[PDB]
Amino acid sequence: AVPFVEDWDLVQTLGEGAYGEVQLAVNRVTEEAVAVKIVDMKNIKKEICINKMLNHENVVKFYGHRREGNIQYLFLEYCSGGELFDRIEPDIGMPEPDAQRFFHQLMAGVVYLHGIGITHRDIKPENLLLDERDNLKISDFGLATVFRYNNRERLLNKMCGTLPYVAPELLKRREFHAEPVDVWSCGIVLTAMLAGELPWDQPSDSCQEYSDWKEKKTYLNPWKKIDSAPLALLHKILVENPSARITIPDIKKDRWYNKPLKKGAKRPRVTS
Ligand SMILES: NCCNC(=O)c1cncc(-c2cnc(Nc3cc(N4CCOCC4)ccn3)s2)c1
Repeated sequence: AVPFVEDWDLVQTLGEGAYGEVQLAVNRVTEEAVAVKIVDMKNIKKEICINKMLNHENVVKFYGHRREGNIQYLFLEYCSGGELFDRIEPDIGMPEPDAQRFFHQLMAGVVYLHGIGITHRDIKPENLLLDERDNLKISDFGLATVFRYNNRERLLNKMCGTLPYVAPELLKRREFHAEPVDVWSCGIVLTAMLAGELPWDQPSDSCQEYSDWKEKKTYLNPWKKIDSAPLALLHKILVENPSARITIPDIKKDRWYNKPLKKGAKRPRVTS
């Protein structure tokens, strides 16, 4: 009923790539911010379909979409804190309490997705967004797929993801379970947060850094920068055999996962 409420000004480029572009949109009337993903169809149907299923505090909300010929406009939750990628200091990482809080939020989002039978397939710091309160939100379902339907699991076979984050089974096996692949990429994200370095270009025996890890050479980088408690968790996540790999219910029982480290948000206080 209120005129101009449907008008959005595209004010800043959030991202640009092969997929198209992401723009920060500001409502003409309310000044509400949304991210608008603009896809040049000249995959998107699957992304919209998957987005319509999502409703979780650690998953970028989907508001709807509009088609204007060969161009689709996806109205998505705007995350003002940007990418988790930019919170990782190169060769350092970030404070262990911050990494633990982000890891708890990432596990919350992943448990949710797996619970509704969705696998993200490209978990990495570039796709993990932060809102105004530094809450982590999983974004970009362009590579996502349904791995469970009608309570029946579908084994995956497509090569999807980003090499440094990809699980070794995706490189060595024709078929693989979806869930351990997302668990592995979360372990690589945790490594990046705690060491500000990726451990290997890819999880192959031909890759020295990977062979060194399997040989337990933790006196080497990035492992030497990581405390024994999170390192013990990484030893359980970064397991080559996906059947032996720790599951999320067990990650929630891990000693480091449950270790008190982080104080709550900076609340206003006065003395006397
Ligand atoms: N993953 C690549 C394609 N993107 C998506 O699919 C995709 C899918 N769903 C949602 C989104 C976004 C939502 N909020 C965002 N905020 C944001 C803030 C930035 N900041 C840096 C510049 O100043 C402003 C804050 C920088 C970059 N992004 S991106 C993107």
